[PDB]
Amino acid sequence: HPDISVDVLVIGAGPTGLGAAKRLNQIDGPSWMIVDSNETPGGLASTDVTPEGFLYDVGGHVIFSHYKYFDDCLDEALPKEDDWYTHQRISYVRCQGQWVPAPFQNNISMLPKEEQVKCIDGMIDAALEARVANTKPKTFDEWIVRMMGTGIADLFMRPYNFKVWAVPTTKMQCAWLGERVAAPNLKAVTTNVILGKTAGNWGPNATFRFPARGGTGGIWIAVANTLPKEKTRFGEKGKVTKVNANNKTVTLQDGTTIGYKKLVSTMAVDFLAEAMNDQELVGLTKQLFYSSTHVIGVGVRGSRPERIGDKCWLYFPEDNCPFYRATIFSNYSPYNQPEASAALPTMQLADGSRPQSTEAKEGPYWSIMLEVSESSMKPVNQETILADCIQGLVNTEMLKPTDEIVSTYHRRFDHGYPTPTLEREGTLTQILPKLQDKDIWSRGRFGSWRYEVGNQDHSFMLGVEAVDNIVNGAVELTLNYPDFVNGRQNTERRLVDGAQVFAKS
Amino acid sequence: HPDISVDVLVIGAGPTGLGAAKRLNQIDGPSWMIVDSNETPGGLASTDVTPEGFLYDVGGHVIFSHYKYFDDCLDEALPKEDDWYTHQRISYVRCQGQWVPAPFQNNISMLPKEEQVKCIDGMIDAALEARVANTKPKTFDEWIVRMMGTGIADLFMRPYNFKVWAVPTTKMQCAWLGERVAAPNLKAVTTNVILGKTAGNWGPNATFRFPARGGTGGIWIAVANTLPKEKTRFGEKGKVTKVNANNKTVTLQDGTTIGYKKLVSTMAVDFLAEAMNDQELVGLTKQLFYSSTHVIGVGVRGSRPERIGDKCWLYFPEDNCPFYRATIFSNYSPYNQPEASAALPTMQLADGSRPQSTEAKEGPYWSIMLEVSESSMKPVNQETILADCIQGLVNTEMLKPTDEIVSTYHRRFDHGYPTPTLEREGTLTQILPKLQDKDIWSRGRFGSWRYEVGNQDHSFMLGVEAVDNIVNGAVELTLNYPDFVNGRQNTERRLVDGAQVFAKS
Amino acid sequence: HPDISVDVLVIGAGPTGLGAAKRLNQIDGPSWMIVDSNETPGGLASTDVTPEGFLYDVGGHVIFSHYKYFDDCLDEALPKEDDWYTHQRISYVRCQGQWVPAPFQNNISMLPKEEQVKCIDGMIDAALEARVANTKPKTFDEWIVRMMGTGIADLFMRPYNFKVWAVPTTKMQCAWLGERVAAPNLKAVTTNVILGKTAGNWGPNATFRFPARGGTGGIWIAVANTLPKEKTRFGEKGKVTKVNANNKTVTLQDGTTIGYKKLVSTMAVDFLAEAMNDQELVGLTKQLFYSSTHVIGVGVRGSRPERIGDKCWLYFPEDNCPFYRATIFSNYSPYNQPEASAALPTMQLADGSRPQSTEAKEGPYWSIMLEVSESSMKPVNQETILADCIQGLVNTEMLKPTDEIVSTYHRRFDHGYPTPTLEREGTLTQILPKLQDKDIWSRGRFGSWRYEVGNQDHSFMLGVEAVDNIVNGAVELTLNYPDFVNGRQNTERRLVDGAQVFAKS
Amino acid sequence: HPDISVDVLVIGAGPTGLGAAKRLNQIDGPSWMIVDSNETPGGLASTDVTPEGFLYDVGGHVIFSHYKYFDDCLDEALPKEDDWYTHQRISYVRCQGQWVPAPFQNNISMLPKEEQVKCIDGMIDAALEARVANTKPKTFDEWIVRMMGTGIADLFMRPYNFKVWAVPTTKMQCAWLGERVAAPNLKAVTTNVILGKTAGNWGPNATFRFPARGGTGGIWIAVANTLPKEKTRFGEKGKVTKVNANNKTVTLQDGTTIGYKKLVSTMAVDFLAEAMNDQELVGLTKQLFYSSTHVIGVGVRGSRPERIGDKCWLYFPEDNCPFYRATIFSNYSPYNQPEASAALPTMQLADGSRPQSTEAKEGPYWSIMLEVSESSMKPVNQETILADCIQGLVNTEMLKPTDEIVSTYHRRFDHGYPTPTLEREGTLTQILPKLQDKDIWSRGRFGSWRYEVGNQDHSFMLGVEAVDNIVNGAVELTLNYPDFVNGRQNTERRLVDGAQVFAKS
Repeated sequence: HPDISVDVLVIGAGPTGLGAAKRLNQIDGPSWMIVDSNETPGGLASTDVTPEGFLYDVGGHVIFSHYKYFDDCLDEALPKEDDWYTHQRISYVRCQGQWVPAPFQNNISMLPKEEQVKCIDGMIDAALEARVANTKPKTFDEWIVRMMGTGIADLFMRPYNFKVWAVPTTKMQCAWLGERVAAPNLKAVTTNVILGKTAGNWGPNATFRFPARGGTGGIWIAVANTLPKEKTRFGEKGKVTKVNANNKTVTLQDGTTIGYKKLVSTMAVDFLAEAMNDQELVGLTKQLFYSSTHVIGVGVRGSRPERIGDKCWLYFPEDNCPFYRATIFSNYSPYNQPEASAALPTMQLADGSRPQSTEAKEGPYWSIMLEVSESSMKPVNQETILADCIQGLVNTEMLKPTDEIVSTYHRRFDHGYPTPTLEREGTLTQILPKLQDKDIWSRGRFGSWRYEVGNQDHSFMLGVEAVDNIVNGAVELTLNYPDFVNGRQNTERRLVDGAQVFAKS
Repeated sequence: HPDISVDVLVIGAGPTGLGAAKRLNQIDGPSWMIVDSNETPGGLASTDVTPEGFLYDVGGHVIFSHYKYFDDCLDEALPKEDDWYTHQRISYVRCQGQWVPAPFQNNISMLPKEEQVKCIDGMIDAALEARVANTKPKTFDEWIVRMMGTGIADLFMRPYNFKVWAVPTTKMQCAWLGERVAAPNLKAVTTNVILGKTAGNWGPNATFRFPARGGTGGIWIAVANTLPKEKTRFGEKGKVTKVNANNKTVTLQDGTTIGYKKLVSTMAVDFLAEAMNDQELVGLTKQLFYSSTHVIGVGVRGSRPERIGDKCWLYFPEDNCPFYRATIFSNYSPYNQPEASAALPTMQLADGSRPQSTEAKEGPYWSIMLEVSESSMKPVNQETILADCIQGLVNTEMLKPTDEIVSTYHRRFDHGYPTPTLEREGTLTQILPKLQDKDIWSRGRFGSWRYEVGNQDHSFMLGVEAVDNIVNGAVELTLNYPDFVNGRQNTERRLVDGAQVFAKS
Repeated sequence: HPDISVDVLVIGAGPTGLGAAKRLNQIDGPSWMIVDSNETPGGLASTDVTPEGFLYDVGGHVIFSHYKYFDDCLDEALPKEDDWYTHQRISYVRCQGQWVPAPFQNNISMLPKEEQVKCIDGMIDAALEARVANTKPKTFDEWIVRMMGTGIADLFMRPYNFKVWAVPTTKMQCAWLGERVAAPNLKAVTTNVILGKTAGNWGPNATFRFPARGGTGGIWIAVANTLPKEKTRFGEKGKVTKVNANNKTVTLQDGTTIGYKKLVSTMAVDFLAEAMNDQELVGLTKQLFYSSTHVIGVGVRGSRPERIGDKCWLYFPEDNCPFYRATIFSNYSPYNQPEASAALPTMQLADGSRPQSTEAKEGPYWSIMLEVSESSMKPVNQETILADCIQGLVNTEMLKPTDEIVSTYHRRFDHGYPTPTLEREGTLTQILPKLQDKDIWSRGRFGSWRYEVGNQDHSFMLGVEAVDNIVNGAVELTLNYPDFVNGRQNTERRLVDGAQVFAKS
Repeated sequence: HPDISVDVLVIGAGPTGLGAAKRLNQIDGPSWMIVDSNETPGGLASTDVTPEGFLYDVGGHVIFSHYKYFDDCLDEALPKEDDWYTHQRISYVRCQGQWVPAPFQNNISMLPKEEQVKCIDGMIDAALEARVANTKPKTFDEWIVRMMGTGIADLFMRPYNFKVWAVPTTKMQCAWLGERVAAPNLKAVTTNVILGKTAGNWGPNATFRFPARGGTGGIWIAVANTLPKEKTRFGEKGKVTKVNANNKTVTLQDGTTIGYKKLVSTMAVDFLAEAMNDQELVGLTKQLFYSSTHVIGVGVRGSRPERIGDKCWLYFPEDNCPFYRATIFSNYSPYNQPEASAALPTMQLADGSRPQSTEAKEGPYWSIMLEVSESSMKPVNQETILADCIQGLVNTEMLKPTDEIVSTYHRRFDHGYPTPTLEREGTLTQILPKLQDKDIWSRGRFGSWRYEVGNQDHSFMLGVEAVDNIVNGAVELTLNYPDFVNGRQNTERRLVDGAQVFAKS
């Protein structure tokens, strides 16, 4: 008999786990418990801070919510107006010395006229081809060229996506992009070229909110805090080392054993196969493919430069910098960096030179957060990547050579992106149902490995819906039909459902 | 204060309401009650019997289930193996002296060769058009022609559907037919013609089950019996006469008032609007179109004739009979008609003449169930429709002139089919959200008026899902996404969910 | 017995008749003779002159030759280098205040951007339709819209062609435009728009040559002069009044009768039918359609204005002027108008004012030649057309209100354009075979009525090939296969053939 | 000074050369002369006879005339109605034990039904592809598959054309086949399959006429006989051994020298180059490809078998016989073989064995003419080809094993077919202009090497038109525009033209 017995055990306290925990707590029927090897919940949606006081998320994290349930839990966790800052979704592509507003193809009027000719000719070919197309594209690359034409594909989406996924576009599937037909909007693109028009895809109704304090990690600390503490085990005491699927028993690192009836596992599924000592499953999970994420943070002295402005996140297809995305993290919250009165010496200049004195000077400060991908097809020299990033900041005119850097941050995250390879679905259909038949719900960004439902809201809801399937026989819609949940407003499920209203009478 | 108060009131004890009640009963959370004006549950899924002992459903009723929950409840209600009979899904189209196996287009090799040429030529046009098509069809009629070509369309789907819907095919929408591309399988059709194939689309795979006793109606009597009797109110005592939406009160025939927090109404939504005395809603519901259904039943003396055989249901596009569909109802169960030793006189011969004797003679007996549609665009003379049907049976060679008729049956059902008109959705998206804002879930064949989710299993699950929305925040998939639920096996929701397992432990 | 007898008689000494005569003269086999009612040869390729010394062709006459034979005869007739002036084929379309270089669609960057957007959208539509086209266009109008798209059609080719043909574009055939597929060059059009580029379809190798003296009329006087004078009969003495097909006898106005074995008739085929007193042919030829041509000339004082420059001919789609084409005839040769020392009084200003002084002043002078069409669907007020043309010159900014007009010219030509109506070929293929059966070769712009082989070189060769068919059994390729002769340089037939070389030896 | 001087010299007295002779003789202008190394005119359109009295053409020779001029000369040469026999153009394809009427694809209803399905499926693919096609086929093979689909292509046109051309379909061009669109008549082909119908492409108005005596060779002997004898030189005395193009001198084998002004050469152009000792032209003409033709004749005892009947010529796609075509030559004329009264011994039985009796016996007799091709890509065993042919006749059921063979014939013609390779035109446009520059008109089947104008009538007119170009400046239409002359009735040029009529007056 194990030390502890619950109906439903949840492994992991990132968004997916916390989602399961929240729904279990709401339903208040089956017994449950949640464990995590980290003392601080949040997983990949956590936040670090440098010794100089600059915060960094695990890369650019912008919330877009497809679900009212997710909203409910965030509102409950951070109920005050001044718990949040609201920003428009402002983004650009760096290309040929220019900041080109998203969406890229609608804004190529910024490029030289000869580039415009190349871009439109390419898209004309794609339009005429789309007119007689009667097959869906098989790879990501085919999708891109059918959607954009050669010229435009080559300027942005092809080289950008290699820098992101650390595999060639030709190696990825394309179903994960949705059911929209791969064909260009020739008229829209040429109309903006003729008119000499730029138009970004944001405005007063395209916004996001970001926590006032603690970065993205502040959300999940606050959400976890609404759970009954005696049902959590966070830290070394909550680290899973063994999963005996046949016994329905989990062993923690300190020797604690937990018997369960149903298992919701949100750790990476390759890690779960190892913890299960299941050589068949280990074999299968090793066929999955993922990339690692290097997060680089740069803290900079000065009031925000005009060239930077209200920019939120930025894309970099070109090979004059190693990162694929930059985030002006200091724009998200004034508390992502020190106040202007805080004194800090200059660590280095952007040109790499190490400055005159050790004099601590005042602010204000601003902050850049960068992401570089790594995989077996794309190695990264960890010793030089910080310096290479900083030079990239100078090449892209984000920093002047003389800009003063007062803090740096670098951290490698092993599992960063679950890759939509051609082989992904074939491998998953061999893994997830096998786990299912042992009463294991493996779910999450790496729990079920599907990037298209891999955001904080998706993840949270994969946990919520797993519980709902376990308890109420609900359909796991986010897991099995990403196009369905991404194409609608999911308003039906709330943090207070009729069941709780009726019961409280 | 009302005579009775419940959390959830269900109006109607046809399949939809019984679905709602079964789910309420399983959850055993909020209090509830179900009412019906009829002492016998079942609605349009009920069964009548003639004084001579011939059973008739409300037209041809064949169950194809898309849901495990539905199967669960049927198994619970009729658990013995000999509660059911299994049959292959055998259907034909009557065309030009021929019984043509479904699907019609795959079996036109039974038609004269000159007409096969016309058909194939037409379908060749349709295939060539579909290759360059860049729009969806807008009407039922365009869908038919794109799928079949002109010639095949003119032989079956066009004239048949007018005889069913009692509106032209040009006046209906086609979204209700699902998302498959409107395009011909030219190779399948020509292959069968060239090979002279007459192959029906049924086998050991394609089966249905039918109750051993009581007709389709026996299913719903059995399901209803699993409900706690004291929470039911069936008969004149259960007739709703008034719905006060603003006070959330219902008033019955005898004067009983019932307060509710949430209402699930499965009566026809135009009757609901009148019962609400809501003038705006009355106006909107009068804009919905529907056809009435006449059910004619004929009991015949004799062992099953060879020409009839294992036939189950039959379509009639042609002009020599008033019915659109016939069912060999005596094939569905040997208890649908009297035993061989039962003695009955002959009422008439099929050509209308008087029998040589009025004495009672023994059987065996077989039985025919027919359907005739009625609408404002298509009157039906009640006084002659029985005789016209019987003449139809001679014209179609289902009966010889000499066949002895020992029982007849006719009944008119006012609300028969909810019509998928072009206007339907425009009207419905104004009705249902208004009822929704008053905590009224109007659901069912005429509760929500959508034929594509209008079968017994669909209806039952509309009730089930309305309750799941009310109590557990579930998405109403069957109501809002017909294509979704019809295109998959719906296995997650069971009559025993985790919720009940965990509680009983 | 008649007054004269020849093997081959040619009626008419325009380009077609002179072609017949040159070939007969070269062959020097059968006896022949040519007649015309005008003392001066040349027909519609003749030239008039005002009392003030301004020459005018019958509207814009620019030579492009498809034949080395035609070249030989022109070179023979005007053998000196200073008999000719060479120019680039410079043309523009007047549209919304602008002179738009031909071809129009390649130069719409000069229009407002909003209008460019509509043009390009229309041509995108046309390109996509062209990609799946499987039928030929049936009308001139369909051909135009399939080539340009709606927007560009409406700006130029639709309204311009009504002003030319004096019939709607929907009433004309399009086979006459040749075998090229009706499809747009979308890339060419969008490329020039994107580059803000203008580009005419002329250059150092896209030229024409014009006669130094006497205008186009000089060519045919010179050609005629190479014939044996006693085989010609020009003037009132050469006017044909009657043609007796059955006796093969022509009667002239002074009563002279001519016997022939074969007849080459280049008069308008509807005049020929009347001359034949053939009521059937009269009926048939009356079914043909043609428009009349008003030629208006304006002599202007002053050196060539900068705004005019090297412009040769000009198209006018718009409703602010009555002419469809303008020619800067003073650019074709310095001898088309008086020398600068010549003194002329000013007749009126361009705005209609009297001049300040009626004294004769010197030049230099320049000169504009205009064309206005007339038909039963488009009447022309003969009394006001000159003043209307001059007002039109101000509206289009060719003349300033102050410009001094010193000479005017107006002549109406009954048969100007033979119209490629839908009915043309149906009619012609009854007329020409009946004439052929009578040994009558009816050939020429109105002799055989096909505009696509209606230029000077075509006409000339129609007469040559008619002779060659009569004598040597040659195919009449220009007559029957316009696309053939227009699509190649016809080099085989020369003014000196092998027959004449071997003969002299 | 040479031994003889003429204006025009004609080398060769096959149909091309004789065409040039006949036209020069008609024109009666320049002096001329025609030479041939054979005493008997006709070239590849001549006829051999066996010692047993069986005639054989050089393979199947059936005349279809595109030209009135050709008809005139044939009529002149053989003016009596008993000089000719008329037959319907009856042909079949031998396929899977059956004689299938031409055209093959309209008659596949004769094949097994499963095979018909495969044929129709293939042609459906081809129809759907043709509907969106916007490129022209580049190879013979590509053309075939687009016209017929894969199934039908593999049954006949692909294997047949390899047996004919002795090169793969993938290595030949397809322009030579005309301008018709490469697309299937799906409706026609499926209609005949559905109706179970066969239909040949012959009847009362689809006939050919054949000479009563002397085989096809009798035409050209007779046509030659109408020429002035003194202007001809046929035999060893007329064999050309040297051409000196710079001297315009030809030397014959007996050392006679002829000077010319213009040369019409109808010998194979690769032989012409050698005779010119022009190393450059030799190099180029060696780039042309051609196949050799083996003619085999078999004379058979007995009246014409029922299985043979009215069959004229036959196609053999399959591997069980080496020949690609067979002609029932005894059907073309009763005088193509001995009369019944003629006594001949049996040489062998069709199974290859010795006859029972060696005694001469009577007829009647019939006769089969076979064609086998050969090239560097398809070698033929010359030593066994007769026996292999006769076994092929047994394999195809044209001959019974017991049939008695009374005469055999075999002859190899080195230059049999000028092959339409992909390279043909690139080479010819290097050859023909270079010869033209030297006043050499190289014309005819191997004179100018274009199979699409390589029949007797084409050849004859290539000679006629070359002369017409030389003397009257005519366009060489047959040479340069095969589609033009083949797509019309060429009626303008007659054996008596206007020139001769007017001269006789």
